[PDB]
Amino acid sequence: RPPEETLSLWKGEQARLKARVVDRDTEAWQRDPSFSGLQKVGGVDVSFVKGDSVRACASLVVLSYPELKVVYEDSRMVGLKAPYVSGFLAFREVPFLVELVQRLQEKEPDLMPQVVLVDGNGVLHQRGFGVACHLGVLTELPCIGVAKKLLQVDGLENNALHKEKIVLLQAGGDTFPLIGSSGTVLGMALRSHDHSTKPLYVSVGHRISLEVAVRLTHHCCRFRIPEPIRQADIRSREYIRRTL
Ligand SMILES: [Mn+2]
Ligand SMILES: [Mn+2]
Repeated sequence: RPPEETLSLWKGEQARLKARVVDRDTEAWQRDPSFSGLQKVGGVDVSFVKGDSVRACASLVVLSYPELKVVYEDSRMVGLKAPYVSGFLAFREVPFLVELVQRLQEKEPDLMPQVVLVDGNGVLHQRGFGVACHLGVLTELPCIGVAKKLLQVDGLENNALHKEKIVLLQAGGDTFPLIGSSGTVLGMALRSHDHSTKPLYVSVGHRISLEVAVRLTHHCCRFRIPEPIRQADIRSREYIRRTL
């Protein structure tokens, strides 16, 4: 676990970049009732090795929309430089994802995604600047944060009341808002699939509104996990498994 000097630097870096986050729609396809004009959706993930604190595999996929077929994949082995500390996930993962986006620009610039689904939160975060905001600000791409568990910040808890609301979600697309103690909506719990009970936690990363982000996340869900994140997850784990 890092020294305080490193944590301060990281908090200071998060506060500096937070000023560049845009939490409204800035792309024409976002204001369209069926997202007409959206053709390419990105997904990123990093997989790790059970006995290894140094090596990891980072993946970027691009999928066509709305067919959700993989049209681009880049999976590469990387050397970790920071351990996992909750609230500082970007400093473990985002440097490698930025490089993957730069590599896409050099190899297949016409397949640059119009929005990236990130495994982890955006503005639903201890300091309002999670890994999905961090990636968005560093690449300037629109980003959505999709987390598989609830980050307990600003009075949010996975308590008895919270689980009552999860029971109330009955079908894919059903949602309920995640309200901070300041009264502000930090994200949405989303039941992504008809045949899944555990919701997703969706928040704004960059250059997108929450309502658009929730609706797009739902439209990418063949299973519980949205297909761009699901394919990056499957492919980066396969790469590690085959070289292990
Ligand atoms: Mn991940
Ligand atoms: Mn994963």
